[PDB]
Amino acid sequence: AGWNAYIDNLMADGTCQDAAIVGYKDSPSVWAAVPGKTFVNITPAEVGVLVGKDRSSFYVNGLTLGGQKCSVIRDSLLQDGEFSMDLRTKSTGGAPTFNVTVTKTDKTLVLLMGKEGVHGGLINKKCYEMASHLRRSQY
Repeated sequence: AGWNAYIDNLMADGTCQDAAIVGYKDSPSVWAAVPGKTFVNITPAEVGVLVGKDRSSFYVNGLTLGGQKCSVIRDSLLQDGEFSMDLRTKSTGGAPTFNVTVTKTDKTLVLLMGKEGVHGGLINKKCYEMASHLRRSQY
């Protein structure tokens, strides 16, 4: 229970603008997310591509999250030991882009979006440590 406690901890810092806990087994569904941002609008279809079997279109054509186009920098989502994916939002005309980290647990996908100017490595680190925390409650 209490999936918002993980959202709140993730947000307490101020360095992040969006977070969400999405279950991807059988019928994907967002379990917790920041209201009004963009992860709260992820769809089972997108979740399907994330955990998906076809990963070639990644480095080259990207993917989306809550309808927001993204680019893939690293994908160790299914690879063990890491279980995380690092993306960068896709912007045009010099708009600021953001670092996103997706981390996979036993039952969920933990997603995190940083604010302008926050290193990825920091978004990754916090996402990874939150998924590690969850895997312990076997979730």
